[PDB]
Amino acid sequence: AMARMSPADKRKLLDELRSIYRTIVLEYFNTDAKVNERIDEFVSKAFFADISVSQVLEIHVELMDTFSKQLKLEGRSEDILLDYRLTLIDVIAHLCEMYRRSIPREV
Amino acid sequence: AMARMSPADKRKLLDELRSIYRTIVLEYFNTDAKVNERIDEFVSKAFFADISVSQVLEIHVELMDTFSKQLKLEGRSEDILLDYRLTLIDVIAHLCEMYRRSIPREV
Repeated sequence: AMARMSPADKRKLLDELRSIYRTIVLEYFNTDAKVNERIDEFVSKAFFADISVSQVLEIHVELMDTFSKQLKLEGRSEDILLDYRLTLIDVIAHLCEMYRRSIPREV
Repeated sequence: AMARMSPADKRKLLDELRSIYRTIVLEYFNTDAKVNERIDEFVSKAFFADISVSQVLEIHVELMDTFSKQLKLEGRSEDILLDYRLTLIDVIAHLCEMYRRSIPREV
């Protein structure tokens, strides 16, 4: 009746990436956490949801923004959050690595 | 006689990327500079030289390192160099965007 599809679905798709991504930064420096499986869902959803690199960039900005408010409460040193840039670059670099592997030389 | 091929060639290939990349950060915030043509050579060489994202990351580190010594002499505020992270993420994000376009749905 009120069929509300719209790009919102993709948004929800991003929301998950947000939580999933969050798990990466959370388990990125983990010891035995299966981030790969985590990164896979991210790399897969991004590739699955025909997502653009810019999208992840924003989720990063938003995430980095979120963690910013966190560190403040953690009375730590955004230094950790200041190093997350590597993760962001690593995340996109990861899914991108998958793009390359999906190239069957069209020649 | 002394045929010295070795991966050095790829290194030279990187050296160029270094200068080309350098032009990006130089013309990135340009006004009418044809960075696209510049970014194209980079995105093309990287894709051409079957280069990995990590490689560009290092060239970035090295470059960001180089510019670091520069700013010091420029008596400015590494702030500019501190914003180059966007370029690095943009550079790889650019070539990666090309990877995606090179995907003829294998399905």
